[PDB]
Amino acid sequence: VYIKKVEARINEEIERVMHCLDKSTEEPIVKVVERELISKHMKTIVEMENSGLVHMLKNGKTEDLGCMYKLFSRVPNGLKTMCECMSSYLREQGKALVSEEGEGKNPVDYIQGLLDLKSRFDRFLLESFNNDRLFKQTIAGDFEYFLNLNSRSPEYLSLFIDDKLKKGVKGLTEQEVETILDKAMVLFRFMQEKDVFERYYKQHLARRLLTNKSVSDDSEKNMISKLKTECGCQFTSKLEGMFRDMSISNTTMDEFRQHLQATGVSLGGVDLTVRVLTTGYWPTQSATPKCNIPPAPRHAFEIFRRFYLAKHSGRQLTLQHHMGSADLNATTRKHILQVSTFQMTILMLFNNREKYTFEEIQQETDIPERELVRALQSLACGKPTQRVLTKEPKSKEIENGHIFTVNDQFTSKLHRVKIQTVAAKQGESDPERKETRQKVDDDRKHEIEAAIVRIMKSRKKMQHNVLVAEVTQQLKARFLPSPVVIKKRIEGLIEREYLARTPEDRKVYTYVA
Amino acid sequence: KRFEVKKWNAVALWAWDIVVDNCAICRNHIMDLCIECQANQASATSEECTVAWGVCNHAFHFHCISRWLKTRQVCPLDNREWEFQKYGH
Ligand SMILES: [Zn+2]
Ligand SMILES: [Zn+2]
Ligand SMILES: [Zn+2]
Repeated sequence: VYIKKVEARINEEIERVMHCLDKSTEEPIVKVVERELISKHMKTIVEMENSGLVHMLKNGKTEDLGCMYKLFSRVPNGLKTMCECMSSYLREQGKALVSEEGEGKNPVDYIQGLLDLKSRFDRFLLESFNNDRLFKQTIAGDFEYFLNLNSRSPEYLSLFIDDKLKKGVKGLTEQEVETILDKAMVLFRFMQEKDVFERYYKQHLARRLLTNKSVSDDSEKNMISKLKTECGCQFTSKLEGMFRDMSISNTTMDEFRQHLQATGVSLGGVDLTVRVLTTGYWPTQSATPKCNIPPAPRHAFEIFRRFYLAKHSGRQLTLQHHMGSADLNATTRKHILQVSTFQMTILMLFNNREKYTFEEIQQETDIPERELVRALQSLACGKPTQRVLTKEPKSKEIENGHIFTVNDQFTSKLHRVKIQTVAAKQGESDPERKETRQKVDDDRKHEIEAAIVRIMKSRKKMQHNVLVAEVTQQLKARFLPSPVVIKKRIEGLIEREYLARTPEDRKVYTYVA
Repeated sequence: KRFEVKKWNAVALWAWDIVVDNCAICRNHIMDLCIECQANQASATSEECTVAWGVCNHAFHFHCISRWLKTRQVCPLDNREWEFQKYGH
């Protein structure tokens, strides 16, 4: 009511000075009328409580925001007094949202709430402040303030975009998909540390392309087009390489199908789907697992390796197990199961001889450690009433002398029943997070030491801290400058032939190319 | 039998003349330092000297290829201009 009554006072003083007095005398007074009057209590007003700025921001009465915007536009420094309070409120909401305390922030929901509050802030800005520059720069600085924390945000947004790209069940049509993708890339625009973002996006690409195909088959072009406007074309060498590797993989798949229809004397070469890609693009999963393989996959891998070593003279093969899938035809009907290259060996050993235990699968198999544990648990532990591998010692923890059996479980209403225990709820355990952080750290290390040798060969020399400003400005849109890291790493170019960068004789640098 | 495999979908990775036993630029080994280094220590700090992986899928010590790039810039084991993707083994 104070804004309304002071507006009525302003209007009545205007009409009074327009009739009883002369309009010329209004200006000095309106100064005091926005100063000794507004500015005076404006302080108490640009804070305090009693349905104040901080209360109408959380309530959402936009008319009051517009009214106070059109009122405080005359008084000097009033826009600053309201910008500081709205920035304080936004920082409070931010630190309440980025709260890392209580590890468990739902990924697709935290960034959703972030979008929800930044969108309502931006809409209140456009409707009240009329796209004002001061409010825009204040909220920009506010966003830059708390976005230095919460380093799992790029990973959360990458998990969000993967959930949205794997299947368009929500929003079957294309318009809302387009809008949500535009909003997603807009949210990504105000985000730093793009290296981990690209790393996790490439990991999600590998996860979605090395699994069941026909996810969207058209949205990949939209994604790569949006990434050319967002990340740029510096990360499309490995992006388009992923696509080209998928293409070469399916081409070699049909070619090997043809060559098997010609030869394929052994039963090992039946329904085969062998994809072919190169190490540089798709990172190594582990130390190329060499565990015992079933006789049919053994023959298939042997044929594929012989082909890759024969036709491709110079190229070879590397057998592994931590990738792919299969369709296990079981057999009252013939229900076909599914194994993701992990349970094939154990089930084959069961086919050769049942009534095995942990010792049997750890002695005559040459089985690794962590992944073996994972597969065994996924198969006999944490299973719903679709158990394909049961045991007598029912217990959560894994023992040694436990016999394995098989159950019918007719609940499968079809012939293609799959056990999708992998790709469960996003946990992001400490070991995998630490290893990917070390990987992105080595990537950052190589990136800064590859940009410096590309740039400083055609530029001037530094004395103490001249070229470091340039090398940080070139990487401003990539990640943090990390002054200590770059300072420790540039002193490692002395052992390098190109530009030793003599520390004591920093007066003149070399340019050996 | 009780369980018979019908479909398989392995993915087969491939390596060119990476020579996982002899860098083609300096001739020492895929790992085990390079010719400009040799000493595993010596002001190296966690031996700042790792393997570099090209798109052509060949492999050399980062140092060797990056020092070779100064002059020739087109990968000595084919003709491709040579790009980058993976660092380390
Ligand atoms: Zn070498
Ligand atoms: Zn070296
Ligand atoms: Zn090459």
